[PDB]
Formats: sequence, C-alpha cells, structure tokens
Amino acid sequence: MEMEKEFEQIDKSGSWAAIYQDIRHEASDFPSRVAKLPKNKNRNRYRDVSPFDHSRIKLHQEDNDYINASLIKMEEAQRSYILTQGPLPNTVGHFWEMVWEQKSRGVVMLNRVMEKGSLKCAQYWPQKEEKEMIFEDTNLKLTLISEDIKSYYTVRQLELENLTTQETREILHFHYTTWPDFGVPESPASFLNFLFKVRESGSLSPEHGPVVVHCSAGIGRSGTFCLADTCLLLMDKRKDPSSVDIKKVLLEMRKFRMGLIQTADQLRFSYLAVIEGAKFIMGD
Ligand SMILES: O=C(O)C1c2ccccc2Oc2ccccc21
Repeated sequence: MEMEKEFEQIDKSGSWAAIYQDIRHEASDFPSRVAKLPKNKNRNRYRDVSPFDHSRIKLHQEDNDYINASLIKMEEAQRSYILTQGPLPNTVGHFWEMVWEQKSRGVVMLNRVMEKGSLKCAQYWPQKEEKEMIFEDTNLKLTLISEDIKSYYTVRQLELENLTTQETREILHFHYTTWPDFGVPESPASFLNFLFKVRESGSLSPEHGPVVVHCSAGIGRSGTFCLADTCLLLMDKRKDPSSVDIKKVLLEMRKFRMGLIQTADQLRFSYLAVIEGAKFIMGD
C-alpha cells in the first residue's frame, strides 16, 4: 500500500497512537546482560535504554569493553549505522576510542548539549582551534580544524590521531541544533536537507566504517535519521518503490537496538520525511 495513502488513512482516522503501540508490541526483546553488570552502572545515561548483547559495540581493551552503543546492519539496503547515547563525563574517552576503532568518518549529533534547562550530553568536542582536548584514559587527542555555522545546523572538521603511532584521520561532525525532546524537526525540509549533506560528505558510504549517530538516549531522533535514510535508499534500489513498508523496516532496525522511535509523533514525522524525500529519489 502506497505509504502516502496509508498516511492520509491514519491521519483522517487519528490512529497514530494505535499504529505506534502495535510496533511496540511486536518489537524484538533480546538480552542486555553486559549493560546491566554493576561495573557498568556509570556508563549508562538511562536505566531503561541498553544495547542488546548480540549487536553491542565492543571497545578493544581487556579492562572493560563496554559502551552504550549498537551496530544496526541493514542487509537489503547495504548500510550500517552505530547508534549511541550522548557521551557522559566519564565516557567521552570511550566515545572517541569507538570512532577510532570502528574507522568511522562521520559523527551525527541531533541534540543540543543543554535542552529544557538540563544537560543532555557532555561537551565532548573542542570549541576553539587553539584549545585541543586530550583523553588520557584512551590516549587520544582531538583538535577543532574548522567550523561552518548555518541556520539549522553546524559542520565541523576535526583531527583524530593515534597517539600510539602517528595515523591521522579527519572526522566530520554534523550537528542538528533545532530538534526538541520527543519532538519533531521544524518541517521535514530542514531535516532532509541535513540528511543529504551527511550523504554528500561520504560519511555513510561503504569505503568508511559505520557513521556514529546520537541524541540524548540514542533511540528517538537517532531512530528517525537512520529509518528515513534506509527507506529512501530502498526506494532507489527496488523495481517497485511502493513496496517499501516503513513499519517493517522499523521492526527490522529494532532487532539491533531497543526503543527506536520514542513517540507516535516521531513515527508520523518519519512517514512525512520519507514521502517528501521520495519526490527527489524519483527524479525531480
Ligand atoms: O548486504 C551486505 O552485503 C552486508 C550484509 C550481509 C548480511 C546481513 C547484513 C548486511 O549488512 C550490510 C550493511 C552494509 C554493507 C554491507 C552489508
């Protein structure tokens, strides 16, 4: 069923809350035993958001390999994403260790450091060129190279170098700064413009490690970004683009991380974004 007609049918019937609860009911439940070990309590931002054991990212260290981060591997679409929480004061070094070890080119940030008057993640990147950051626990140095501030978002060029050797890779940083909590972007227009800037950078392409995507919990806004990207890629690949079922793609993605899409409004906005974005994919 053309999603655009499925969309109008749900809107006219006002059944978004009903559709959303049906997804919640059918979603995978896998163990998260490593996340719940007492040694890891200060590595989790939210008691109720944990990576499954089968899909969690492992840090390359013998001491403690745990980070709140999941590998979402889309087979039909040939895209991978790492979804993670906003870094905590004691996990900013782990965060950059993961980017290094997984060979990522891009970090996508969908939250502000402060929202609703509370801290939603650590200030984990440098704000001035001449004030670099050193992460002593993981032996990394991070330098701001350049910053491009636009109306809806900011792009930063960062230098990451192995202080174990001398390997130097440049990481890009895509910061959406207008998205509110459990809320929706302004018009899917600015969110789609942002998604197309990440794509144009190379950050989502198979010559690199998976993109790192976060918000505060790494399930709501983060979920909306990977769901919209994968659904548009499928529409581009298939003989019949009307065969793309957004609810079925979401349930596939929920095999790899719990809770993706946090509200019925986030589900509705994901539909809107894919419907408006398809008007480019199909040749306009
Ligand atoms: O499709 C593939 O060749 C491969 C893959 C194979 C089986 C299952 C999942 C899967 O995911 C991805 C994701 C990105 C790139 C390649 C793959």
